[PDB]
Amino acid sequence: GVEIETISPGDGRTFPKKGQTCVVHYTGMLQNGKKFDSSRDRNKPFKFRIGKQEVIKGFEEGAAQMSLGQRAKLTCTPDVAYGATGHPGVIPPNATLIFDVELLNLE
Amino acid sequence: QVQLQESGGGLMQAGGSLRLSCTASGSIFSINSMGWYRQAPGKQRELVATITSGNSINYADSVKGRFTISRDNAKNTVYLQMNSLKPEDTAVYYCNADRVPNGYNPWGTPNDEYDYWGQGTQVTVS
Amino acid sequence: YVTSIRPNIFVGRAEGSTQYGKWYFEVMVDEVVPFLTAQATHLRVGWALTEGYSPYPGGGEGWGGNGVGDDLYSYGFDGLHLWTGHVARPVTSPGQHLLAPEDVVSCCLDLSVPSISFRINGCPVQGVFEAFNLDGLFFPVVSFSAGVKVRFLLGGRHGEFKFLPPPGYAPCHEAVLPRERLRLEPIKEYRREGPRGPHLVGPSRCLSHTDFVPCPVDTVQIVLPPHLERIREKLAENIHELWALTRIEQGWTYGPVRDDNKRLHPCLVNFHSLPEPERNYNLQMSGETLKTLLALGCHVGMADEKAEDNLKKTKLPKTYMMSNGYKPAPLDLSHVRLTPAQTTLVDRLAENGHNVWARDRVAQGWSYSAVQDIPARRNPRLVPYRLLDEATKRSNRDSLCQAVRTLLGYGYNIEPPNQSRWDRVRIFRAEKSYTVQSGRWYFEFEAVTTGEMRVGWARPELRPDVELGADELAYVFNGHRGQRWHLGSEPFGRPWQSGDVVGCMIDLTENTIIFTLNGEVLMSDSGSETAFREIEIGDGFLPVCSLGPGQVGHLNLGQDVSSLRFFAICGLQEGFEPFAINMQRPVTTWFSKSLPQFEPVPPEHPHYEVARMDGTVDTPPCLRLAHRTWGSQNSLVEMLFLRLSLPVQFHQHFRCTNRDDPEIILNTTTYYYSVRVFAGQEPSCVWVGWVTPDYHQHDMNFDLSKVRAVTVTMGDEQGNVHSSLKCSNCYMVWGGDFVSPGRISHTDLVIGCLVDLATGLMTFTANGKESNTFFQVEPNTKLFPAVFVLPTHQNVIQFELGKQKNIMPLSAAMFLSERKNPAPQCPPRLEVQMLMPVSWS
Repeated sequence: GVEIETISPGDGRTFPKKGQTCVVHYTGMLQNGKKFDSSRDRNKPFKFRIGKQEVIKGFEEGAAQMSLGQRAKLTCTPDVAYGATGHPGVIPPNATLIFDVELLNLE
Repeated sequence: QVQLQESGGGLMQAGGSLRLSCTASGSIFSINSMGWYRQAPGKQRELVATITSGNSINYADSVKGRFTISRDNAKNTVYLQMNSLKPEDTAVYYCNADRVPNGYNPWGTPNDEYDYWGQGTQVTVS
Repeated sequence: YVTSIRPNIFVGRAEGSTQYGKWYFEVMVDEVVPFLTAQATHLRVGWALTEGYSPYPGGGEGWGGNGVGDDLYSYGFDGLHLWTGHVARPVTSPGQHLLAPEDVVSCCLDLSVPSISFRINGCPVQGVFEAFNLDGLFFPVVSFSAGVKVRFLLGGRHGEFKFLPPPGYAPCHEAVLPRERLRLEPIKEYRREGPRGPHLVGPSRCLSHTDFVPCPVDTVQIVLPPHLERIREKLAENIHELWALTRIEQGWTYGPVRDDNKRLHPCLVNFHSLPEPERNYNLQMSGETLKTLLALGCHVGMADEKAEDNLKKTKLPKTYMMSNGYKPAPLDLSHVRLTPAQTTLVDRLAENGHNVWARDRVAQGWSYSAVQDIPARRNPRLVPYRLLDEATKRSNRDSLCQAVRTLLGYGYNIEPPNQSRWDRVRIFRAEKSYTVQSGRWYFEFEAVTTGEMRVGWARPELRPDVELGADELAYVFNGHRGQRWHLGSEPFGRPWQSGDVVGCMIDLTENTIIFTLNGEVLMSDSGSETAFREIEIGDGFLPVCSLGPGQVGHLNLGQDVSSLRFFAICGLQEGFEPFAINMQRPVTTWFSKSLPQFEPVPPEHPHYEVARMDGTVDTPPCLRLAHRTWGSQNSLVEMLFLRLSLPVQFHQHFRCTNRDDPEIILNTTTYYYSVRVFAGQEPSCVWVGWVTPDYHQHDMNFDLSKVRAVTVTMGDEQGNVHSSLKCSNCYMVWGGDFVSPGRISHTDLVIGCLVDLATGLMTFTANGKESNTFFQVEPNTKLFPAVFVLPTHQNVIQFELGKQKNIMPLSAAMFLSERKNPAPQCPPRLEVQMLMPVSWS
């Protein structure tokens, strides 16, 4: 599954349930400290919703369990990650994914 | 390096004799001066009567009462006896040995810094 | 970016050191931007070491500038993690958050024990650093990004702690030096800005832990000639006369009974008549003075042609009006004047006396403090004489001056008797692209500080290790001594003063170089004007400069002639154009960076030859190393730090894991490699093992006990530490142990190293004998096979890369695609590198 680690105490409220939209500024990483993703570079929060499984299950569970104003660290096993059929050109077919997420502007 | 083990001055009432035997174990060199200082709890530390080499005695304001110091540099043994007592005498006495000659140092602060402190002894008066 | 600021408070302990151990300071964060440029603003707080902590803006170790806690010399905390060795390790605290505005951090370092503690917003940091190197001095340091505001709370005068210091911990503000004032300064720097412009600066200077110790010469056992009664008595009497004169000039008097408040001299007699103790003291003082004179190269002489008579002893002004007085003076100063040799002898004798006094102090138990704390045995003056301020120096000199005057009057014919090398030289040159090969050009350099400055022209190829003027690649001029340097030194002109500008005029067209000072041409012995001439142009030359330690100077290439000084004085009418006149942007230069890094062995190395033979009989592919000039003229010996160009990487998870057995061959995860040490090479100077990527030790006195080590000990709320992670940067065993385990033996020394990438242990064997030395590492770590050796024979070592029974060769660990190949095969990329001290930046 996904394991969370708090960085800063957030609002501790407005939990993301199903049917709501969340914008986030994260910074993706590999297990060996090799960066592959960062929304801070594009300077545009990624916007997604819960219930249409557009995002991976570990990311969606972590987003639904963490709150806004908070910065968390999400470690996802390959079973909730892309797995053996990983991401061509980016992700090796066996890796654990570390994300530095931050929730804000939940609608 | 001189270790001045001082023992004496057990609790007693006014008019009770209190003896204080101090031993300045160390090198027998530079044994010419011997001073005494009482740090009253949370109060100024006043100089008790000091005796320099040659049976020479120097007194101060804190010698009031019956101070009979019998210290000798021969064996580095202090024998401060205090028959009388006053309620203001409750102080941590101290046994400082130094190389200063006759209470005067023509050389200056170097030799002056040459002091060897001692544990001392709480003297309490009821 | 990251900026590190220190609180200019350096505390370190040593054997006999005078500095107290426990120290506690505070820091309060007032304002911070949450996400600088959308990225969480960096801000770390911690301690750093003097030697080994040199952060640089851009292009640091790892992925970015090291700052605080990215090396084995600095230790930091960022509110959630402890930073050390470029490794962040999360630590638990009652308050787990990044440092926000209005947040108070407590930091305490006890020098006595290798422990560092932190406490965020009153919530103590459960984890602590332990068993680190306490050598050198430690100082508080805070690193940060743009958009922050923090304030120090060193305590006392500077800042105030928001929480009581832990028991025994003194405020950090008490360690401020008396000669300097407290300030905020960078750690190390190579440049500076000023009114004239960019002033290059050399390496900063610091003290050492062994500098503060007193090391005097004992003179009590010295025997003296029969002067003790003959003339030492005279010396004593004259000293008594001067002392009595000073006390009469002061308020001291001579009463029959000794009293300190009444200012009464105990003797109260014109003649001292002092009893045995006093007399012996005042005699033995001059006796020890004569003992020091005879212990040095000075020889006393009592013959003075009956000068005691000629000495006017009628120097009495009647001012004395007590029992003790009539202290005459001999007019000794007038009779004989102190020579400079005598004055330096006075200085040396005062230094020796204060040195013995300081040693006695520290032996008794005294420890230096900003102020004098008699009960706590602390004295600002207990430092060595050389380390004293001028006030105590002048206080402890007058009496010895008077004594030496007496000596002159009495006619005693006494007569008085590597790693830092590049860390004390900073070189700056222009970029090779700017090299020109035609036309007369000009530049200027202002010597803000006179000394250790060499300015001139150098070809684009500049060896960063060699100084300027040693190799023929530079017509530099060391004006500090007034000598031009091309292959050696050659006197030319005069030295400059402070604030003097040197104009360097190159003549590519005329192949000549002119060095001028403040617009005035420098002249030769024969009268040759140009400093240099008949210069083959070749690749060209550049405005090169070399500054010593901390030396400051302004290099003006001449982008603007209005700011260019003395160009109209010299160069304008001589047909010289300023360097880089038409360029819109400033010229980019290259300085000498002093970061040690491993570089491949040059095939033309003067003393180290590297062979490589593979597929040999009963021996796997091996690379050999042998000295070249051994047993011959022009031979030298020096420490050699070697490494391999490719590492072996451990797995991500440590989940355990004759004719060779196939299933163990296919299921093993351990690898082997051997070192053959040749006969004639002393085994006590060889080392075999591994080094981590972050290894920057170029110690010419390398020892196995000189290795870095630090333990990360993470605890719980109650203080029951649950972690003991030991971190180091080298894992090489010493050969002396194996040679003691067992003259020159014809059998070579075979040391086989075994490494388990899945369990995480590294083991050593030698000559078939197991080695009690073992190591345990962390996952996702890469280790380079390294060897440390002092060459002492023509052929030193041979690095074989093979396999054993049921053990694969290192090539399967080396290559992902060749993980299942049991045949040993040294990779073509693989090569042996040796450590170099200086690079270009």
